Amino acid sequence: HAGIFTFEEPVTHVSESIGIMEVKVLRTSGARGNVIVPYKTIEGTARGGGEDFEDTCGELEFQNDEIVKTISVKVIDDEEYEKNKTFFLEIGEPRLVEMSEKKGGFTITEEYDDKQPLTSKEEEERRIAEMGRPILGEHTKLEVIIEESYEFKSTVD
Ligand SMILES: [Ca+2]
Ligand SMILES: [Ca+2]
Repeated sequence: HAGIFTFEEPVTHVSESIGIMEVKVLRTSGARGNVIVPYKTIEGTARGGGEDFEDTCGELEFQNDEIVKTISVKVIDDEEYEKNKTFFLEIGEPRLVEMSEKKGGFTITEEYDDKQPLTSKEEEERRIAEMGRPILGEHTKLEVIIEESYEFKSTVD
């Protein structure tokens, strides 16, 4: 295929009394090399910067030897007023660190472009490139509902 990077759960409930929450990411079935998957915390109704939570935007490094992955996010103690709040974890465009030399041939303008994420919506030609790159899996969205300490299994949807 290319890459299958999806969350095991699209919604996760974590306590506000927790330190680090970790979420399981499923790895590509074509793990034959090193692939970088950037991710970021969309604040939403939470506040990053160590305010309400410790926001994170970095890169998950997948390898042939490195299996699975967890996004480790730090939750902070409330600074403003307390509510159950939530932040979205989304991953970006994965890229092969080992850039596959696909022999297309000499072409005009071969620079470091390809900086756009998964965005081939109207541009069909960018799909050619995305086809030779890894992409995401099924559901890439993680709604982390950080529920203030009560008890778990209570917030059932
Ligand atoms: Ca707060
Ligand atoms: Ca709180």
